[PDB]
Amino acid sequence: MSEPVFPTPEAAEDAFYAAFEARSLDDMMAVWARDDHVACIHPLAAPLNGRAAVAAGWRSMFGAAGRFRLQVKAVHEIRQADHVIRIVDEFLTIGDETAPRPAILATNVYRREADGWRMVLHHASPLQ
Amino acid sequence: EPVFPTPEAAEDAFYAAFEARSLDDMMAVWARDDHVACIHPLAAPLNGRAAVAAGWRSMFGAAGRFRLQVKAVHEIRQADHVIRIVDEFLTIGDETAPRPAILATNVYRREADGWRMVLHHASPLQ
Repeated sequence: MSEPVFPTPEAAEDAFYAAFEARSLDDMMAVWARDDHVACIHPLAAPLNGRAAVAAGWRSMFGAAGRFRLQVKAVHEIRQADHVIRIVDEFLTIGDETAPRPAILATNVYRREADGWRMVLHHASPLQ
Repeated sequence: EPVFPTPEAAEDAFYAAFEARSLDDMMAVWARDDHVACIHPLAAPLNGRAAVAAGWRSMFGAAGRFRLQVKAVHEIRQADHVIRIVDEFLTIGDETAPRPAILATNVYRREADGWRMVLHHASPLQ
């Protein structure tokens, strides 16, 4: 019944990464806008367009990934009243390793709504 | 100072500048403030107008000549920001077919008199 409301773009991003590390599909999809034009690009992939595609992509990644840890560092932000873009480095430590793999870059775009913020786009890419 | 009435007009100008390797025309498409960033394939981001301009100068200066074809794959339209995701097909020299597609996210912001690019994020496709 209850759906979360994120008061700021930072809260949406915090929720996004928490859902990512927990591999929680319900929590993840609560961060995304209830709009069928959302889009999600995973590293080296073509975009997943609309809620069903985005949801299938997270489901597939969460289901196959096994256990990992995630640490994130912000690199830059472009802030407007209606949309906020946050560019971040994603550091994944996989399975039984204790130092992280090379950073993955991500552009995350948050859109304001009357009562809070939601994600409309995630574009991840590797760094040479 | 050129004004672009739609995000599509700004994109057309972006790609014409890109193919012509014209830094002056390219920078005419970007917002005239530091609220901008640009990520070239496999690169870390360039933040602010000066860095973005240095990036395009560096890309245009190193690239040599190429032909460009673009195909729109997705759009997210809102009142003050529009996001276009496109496949970019570069053909280098006498090569028959184009190289594998580069995927790009472009974000346009609405200003008082037109639209301007605030972000370009390009990545390779497996």
